[PDB]
Amino acid sequence: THSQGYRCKTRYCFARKFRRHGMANLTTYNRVYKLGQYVNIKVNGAYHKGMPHRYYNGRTGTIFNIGPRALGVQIQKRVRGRIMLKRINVRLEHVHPSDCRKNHLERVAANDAARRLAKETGQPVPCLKRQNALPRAAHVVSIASAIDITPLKYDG
Amino acid sequence: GIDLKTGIKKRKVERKEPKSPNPYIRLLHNAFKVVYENTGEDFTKVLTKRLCLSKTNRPVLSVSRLAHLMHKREDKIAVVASTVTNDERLVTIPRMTICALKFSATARSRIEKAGGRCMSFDELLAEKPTGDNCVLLQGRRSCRAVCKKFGSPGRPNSHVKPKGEHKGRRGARGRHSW
Amino acid sequence: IHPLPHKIIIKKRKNKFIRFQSERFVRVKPSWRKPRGIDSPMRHQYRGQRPMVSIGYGSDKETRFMLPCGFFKHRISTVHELKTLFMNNKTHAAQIAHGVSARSRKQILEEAKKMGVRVLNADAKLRKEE
Amino acid sequence: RATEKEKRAALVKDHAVKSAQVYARYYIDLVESEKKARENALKNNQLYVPDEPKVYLVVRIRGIVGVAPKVRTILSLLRLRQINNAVFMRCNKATLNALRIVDHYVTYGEPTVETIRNLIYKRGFAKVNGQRIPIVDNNLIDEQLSKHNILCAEDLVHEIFTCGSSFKEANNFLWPFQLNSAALKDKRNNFAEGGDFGYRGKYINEFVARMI
Amino acid sequence: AKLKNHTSKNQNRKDHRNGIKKPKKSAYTSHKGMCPKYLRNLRRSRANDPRQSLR
Amino acid sequence: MQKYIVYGRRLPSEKFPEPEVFRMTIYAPNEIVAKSRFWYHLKSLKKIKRTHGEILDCQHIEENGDFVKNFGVLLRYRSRVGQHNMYREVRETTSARAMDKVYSEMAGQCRARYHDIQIINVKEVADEDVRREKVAMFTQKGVRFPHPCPYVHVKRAARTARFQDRAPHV
RNA sequence: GCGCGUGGGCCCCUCCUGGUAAGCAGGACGGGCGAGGCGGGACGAUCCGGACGCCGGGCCAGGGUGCGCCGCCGGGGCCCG
Repeated sequence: THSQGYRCKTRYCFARKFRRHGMANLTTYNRVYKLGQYVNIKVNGAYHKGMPHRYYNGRTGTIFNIGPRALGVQIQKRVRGRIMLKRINVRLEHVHPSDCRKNHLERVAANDAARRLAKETGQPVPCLKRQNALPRAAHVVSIASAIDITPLKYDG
Repeated sequence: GIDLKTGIKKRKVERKEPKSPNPYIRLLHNAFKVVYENTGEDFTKVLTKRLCLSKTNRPVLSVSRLAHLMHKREDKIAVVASTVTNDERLVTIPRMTICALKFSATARSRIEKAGGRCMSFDELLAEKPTGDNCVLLQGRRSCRAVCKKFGSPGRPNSHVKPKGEHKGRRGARGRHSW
Repeated sequence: IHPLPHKIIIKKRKNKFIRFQSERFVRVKPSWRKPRGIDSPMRHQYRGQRPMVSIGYGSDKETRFMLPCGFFKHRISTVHELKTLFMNNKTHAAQIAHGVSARSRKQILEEAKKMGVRVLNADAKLRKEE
Repeated sequence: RATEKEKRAALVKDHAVKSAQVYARYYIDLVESEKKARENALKNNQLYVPDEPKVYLVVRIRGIVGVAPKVRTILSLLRLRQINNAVFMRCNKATLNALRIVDHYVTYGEPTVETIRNLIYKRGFAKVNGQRIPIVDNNLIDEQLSKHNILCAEDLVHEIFTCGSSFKEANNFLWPFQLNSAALKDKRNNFAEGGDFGYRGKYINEFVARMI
Repeated sequence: AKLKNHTSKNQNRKDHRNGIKKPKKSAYTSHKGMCPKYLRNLRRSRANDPRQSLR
Repeated sequence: MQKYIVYGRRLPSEKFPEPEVFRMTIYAPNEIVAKSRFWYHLKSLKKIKRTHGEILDCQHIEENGDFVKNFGVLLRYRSRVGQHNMYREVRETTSARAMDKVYSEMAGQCRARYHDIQIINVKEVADEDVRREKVAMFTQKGVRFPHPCPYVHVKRAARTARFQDRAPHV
């Protein structure tokens, strides 16, 4: 690069989508935000105030500050061998809620629900640990109709 | 032949001995290390290592700090691995048993006048070697003037002070000066 | 005159680790020097080069310093100094020093003969009768 | 207190004599069960797919020079740090996926009970206090794995062959096996292209027998 | 005359030699850049009842 | 060299609780290579990648080989120009044994390795049906031919250290 | 915490820019030589294997096995390397 201004190499990044140009859906302003919430930062090109740099696009973070018209987000940038927490102030339009912890949050509640039953009906508790697929099993499969397949002669 | 660098963070050096030419310190370190080996007590392990630490690592605890630190537990014996220096600012010192490597002349007199006992590490090894009814107390290690000037004065987030007079306005008058 | 039985002494290298290029020049004395040159064939240990001094060549701690007679050496210069060998040094043996004159060697050897201490150089300076 | 060492020996020995007798009958029940199940399926024009492999024996076949940074990390976790070293792995999607990344540096397959016992008894060493201590007696296995219910050597061979609950603790207990030189033929082609790297399946046992 | 203008080779290795260091723990909780009003309220709120260290 | 009947099917899905089973007769050195070839085929012929499906059974079919039969092999090989189609007939005792003779004569004459060649089919052809003369001459009731290589008894001379008194007659 | 050396690099793999091209110039991921012994590639800094205390026995990688020169045969096909 010979020119490195705030918005360099942002031709396809900060551009709007095919049919998604225009003003922001009012939910972006309406959505409530809480301190410590996980937020995914996706820059919207139309709004120009509070725009995070192209580096901050695609970065999940946590809301250090909830302030008038702006959310402060702590994202971790690896500069050289040191990952540094960077505190950025992004306006509503360029920040979105993140489902990063949603699977953990879902699992915590499901684990408790099985445990709650284990305290009452069906006292034994099922394993509440994720298993990484595991190596299949046995089973008997009916060959019955098995299609005999042959490599096909080259065409061209 | 063997990749032994992928997950190993390298050996970390520590003071396994007291570098002190002082006989008494070497004799006490060996004494409490033998206790620790025979009786595996944390108090004797922490004391064994505290004896091996350097003078900068071991700061003085004053007779006003020890009074405040032992205010709730006057019964418990206050074990210091450095020197007790008196605080004249504390007019009246409370009475307590203290065991330190050294005690300044004023601090030996003040505690004894109060009715307290100035014990020694040999007396501790004889009376309470494992450390029953004893508390290991330390002085502030960052109290050193050198520690305060460590860093990069001139960096925005330093909060350090420059080494030397400097006497000029570039970089010192503000974040925007310079 | 006989030592403790001991374990076979094994020497890793009989030869003496001559310095590199000590044959080519008289100025380079054969005392070992670590090869420390940018393009030194000896330090790169390429094939055919002389061997390199290393701790691997070290002899067994138990048999190290032991002389071929199975005894260790203590260099004595006087009859009082035969007190080290006197204090139950059944393992060690005595060497008289080169400075000690034949007059004094005779006295030292008599004390050794009473103690039973073996003297390694017991024929030294014994030229006929003085 | 000095005594009771003999009392543990009696309990450990008792578990050993009963375990070998029961485990061997368990292993022979498997062959009869699989062959009969295959016969039953054959009558119904069905095929009995056997269980997909539960444990793999993985042997490093390439050396420490020029290894990629990711490949080095995966092989370190797989405890393969030197050529000719072998470790057991548990077959899971995560383990299987990372094996594919380091396939060029290893050969793997499913070990038989005979292969398991020979490695455990001829080349088996333990990690105690991070030290490689030879496995010559059942007492050592009991002093580290009875918490994991593995008092005897046969109790260990069962844990690895049948991928039991205490597999993570028993496989870590065994120190990565250090084995003799591998016969190989081509170390750069894959057992599927005629070379030796990658999955060899039942042939892992033949490869390991030479290196014991 | 002309020498190399730029190289990145080894720089990643040098970074990962002991690196990929996480950024402290105090930084994740620091009150730098926080809302001046919220911070004043926090001080007033923690300056009353058991939390208060005012004596 | 072996002859295997590898059976396979895509992994059961919600849309397809029972998937169709495919059977392939694959000649290969070992079971591991045989299952790789089966999936090389199902990946292209049926869009079933190995990770998508599973091998129900790999079954080694051994053969009785006490009588010579003419095995005709149709195959496709990729040359330096590109894929070609070829029919080769080999007279051998067993189908695995004739596949070895076909892959020996495909590497030697056409310079195609086992992974370049794909065998369309192997089927025993009777003497009347042989279309290739190199196999036809042998099929006739009585074949009398001089020993093709009677000088090959020079194996005897390596032992002799080549120091025989007279030059041996052939 | 204290501090040293370094800040002319160059090769391989793959991905590239300028150029007719270059053992040319300029970049990228990883590796290597630098600073890596040793066996092979006839010879070579970097290639292919292997990365080194001193030894004895055993195995065998890569690369080979007429004779220089350690180590080979058996089978199928082809044939003025």
